[PDB]
Amino acid sequence: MGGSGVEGLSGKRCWLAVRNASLCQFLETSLQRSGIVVTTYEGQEPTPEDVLITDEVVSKKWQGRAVVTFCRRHIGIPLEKAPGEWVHSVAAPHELPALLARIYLIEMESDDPANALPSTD
Repeated sequence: MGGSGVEGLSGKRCWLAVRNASLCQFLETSLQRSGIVVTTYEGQEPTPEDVLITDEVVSKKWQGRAVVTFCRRHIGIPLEKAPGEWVHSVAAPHELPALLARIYLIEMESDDPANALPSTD
Protein backbone atom coordinates (compact mmCIF):
# COMPACT_ATOMS: atom_id res chain seq x y z
CA MET A 1 0.00 0.00 0.00
CA GLY A 2 1.97 2.96 -1.29
CA GLY A 3 4.28 4.13 -4.04
CA SER A 4 7.77 2.81 -4.70
CA GLY A 5 10.05 4.17 -7.40
CA VAL A 6 13.72 4.69 -8.16
CA GLU A 7 14.75 8.34 -8.05
CA GLY A 8 17.73 9.41 -10.12
CA LEU A 9 18.75 12.87 -11.28
CA SER A 10 20.93 13.37 -14.33
CA GLY A 11 23.46 16.09 -15.01
CA LYS A 12 26.21 16.99 -17.46
CA ARG A 13 29.65 15.76 -16.46
CA CYS A 14 33.01 17.41 -17.04
CA TRP A 15 36.53 16.32 -16.17
CA LEU A 16 39.31 18.82 -15.62
CA ALA A 17 43.06 18.41 -15.54
CA VAL A 18 43.87 22.02 -14.76
CA ARG A 19 46.99 22.56 -12.67
CA ASN A 20 46.07 26.22 -12.31
CA ALA A 21 44.22 25.99 -8.99
CA SER A 22 42.86 29.54 -8.91
CA LEU A 23 41.90 29.37 -12.58
CA CYS A 24 40.32 25.92 -12.35
CA GLN A 25 38.29 26.96 -9.31
CA PHE A 26 36.98 29.96 -11.24
CA LEU A 27 35.89 28.07 -14.35
CA GLU A 28 34.55 25.03 -12.50
CA THR A 29 32.33 27.16 -10.25
CA SER A 30 31.06 29.24 -13.18
CA LEU A 31 30.11 26.01 -14.94
CA GLN A 32 28.72 24.31 -11.83
CA ARG A 33 26.18 27.13 -11.62
CA SER A 34 24.46 25.28 -14.45
CA GLY A 35 24.23 22.06 -12.46
CA ILE A 36 27.14 20.47 -14.30
CA VAL A 37 29.38 18.26 -12.16
CA VAL A 38 33.15 18.55 -12.53
CA THR A 39 35.78 16.04 -11.43
CA THR A 40 39.58 16.04 -11.49
CA TYR A 41 40.92 13.84 -14.29
CA GLU A 42 43.85 11.77 -13.08
CA GLY A 43 44.21 8.01 -13.49
CA GLN A 44 40.62 7.66 -14.63
CA GLU A 45 38.88 6.32 -17.72
CA PRO A 46 37.91 8.88 -20.41
CA THR A 47 34.23 8.87 -21.34
CA PRO A 48 33.01 9.25 -24.97
CA GLU A 49 30.23 11.58 -23.83
CA ASP A 50 32.46 13.62 -21.52
CA VAL A 51 34.91 16.46 -22.11
CA LEU A 52 38.44 16.98 -20.79
CA ILE A 53 39.30 20.53 -19.80
CA THR A 54 43.09 20.64 -19.65
CA ASP A 55 45.56 23.38 -18.72
CA GLU A 56 49.05 23.96 -20.12
CA VAL A 57 50.88 20.76 -21.08
CA VAL A 58 49.64 17.44 -19.73
CA SER A 59 51.20 14.12 -20.72
CA LYS A 60 47.93 12.20 -20.31
CA LYS A 61 45.30 12.47 -23.04
CA TRP A 62 41.58 11.86 -23.39
CA GLN A 63 39.37 9.71 -25.60
CA GLY A 64 35.82 10.98 -25.46
CA ARG A 65 33.60 13.84 -26.59
CA ALA A 66 36.18 16.61 -26.88
CA VAL A 67 39.25 18.14 -25.25
CA VAL A 68 39.65 21.80 -24.32
CA THR A 69 43.28 22.60 -23.56
CA PHE A 70 44.38 26.10 -22.60
CA CYS A 71 48.15 26.43 -22.89
CA ARG A 72 50.42 29.48 -23.05
CA ARG A 73 51.92 28.40 -26.38
CA HIS A 74 51.37 24.59 -26.56
CA ILE A 75 54.16 22.06 -27.10
CA GLY A 76 53.45 18.33 -27.32
CA ILE A 77 49.73 18.99 -27.01
CA PRO A 78 47.28 18.48 -29.94
CA LEU A 79 47.01 22.00 -31.34
CA GLU A 80 43.37 21.66 -32.38
CA LYS A 81 43.25 21.42 -36.20
CA ALA A 82 40.69 18.66 -35.74
CA PRO A 83 36.92 18.48 -35.02
CA GLY A 84 37.44 17.27 -31.46
CA GLU A 85 40.55 18.97 -30.12
CA TRP A 86 40.33 22.57 -28.95
CA VAL A 87 43.55 24.49 -28.39
CA HIS A 88 43.42 27.98 -26.90
CA SER A 89 45.68 30.43 -25.11
CA VAL A 90 45.02 31.38 -21.49
CA ALA A 91 44.51 35.04 -22.45
CA ALA A 92 41.72 35.52 -19.94
CA PRO A 93 39.90 33.18 -17.50
CA HIS A 94 36.56 34.00 -19.18
CA GLU A 95 37.79 32.34 -22.39
CA LEU A 96 37.43 28.85 -20.93
CA PRO A 97 33.77 28.86 -19.65
CA ALA A 98 32.69 30.48 -22.91
CA LEU A 99 34.37 27.78 -24.99
CA LEU A 100 32.87 25.10 -22.75
CA ALA A 101 29.37 26.49 -23.26
CA ARG A 102 29.88 26.57 -27.03
CA ILE A 103 31.14 22.98 -27.15
CA TYR A 104 28.45 21.55 -24.86
CA LEU A 105 25.79 23.50 -26.78
CA ILE A 106 24.71 25.61 -23.81
CA GLU A 107 22.40 28.62 -24.13
CA MET A 108 25.24 30.99 -23.21
CA GLU A 109 27.53 29.76 -25.99
CA SER A 110 28.08 33.27 -27.39
CA ASP A 111 30.65 34.26 -30.04
CA ASP A 112 34.18 35.70 -30.31
CA PRO A 113 34.38 39.46 -31.06
CA ALA A 114 37.75 39.00 -32.80
CA ASN A 115 39.23 42.12 -31.24
CA ALA A 116 42.06 43.40 -33.42
CA LEU A 117 43.31 46.77 -34.62
CA PRO A 118 44.83 47.23 -38.12
CA SER A 119 48.16 48.94 -37.54
CA THR A 120 49.17 49.50 -41.17
CA ASP A 121 51.00 52.63 -40.02
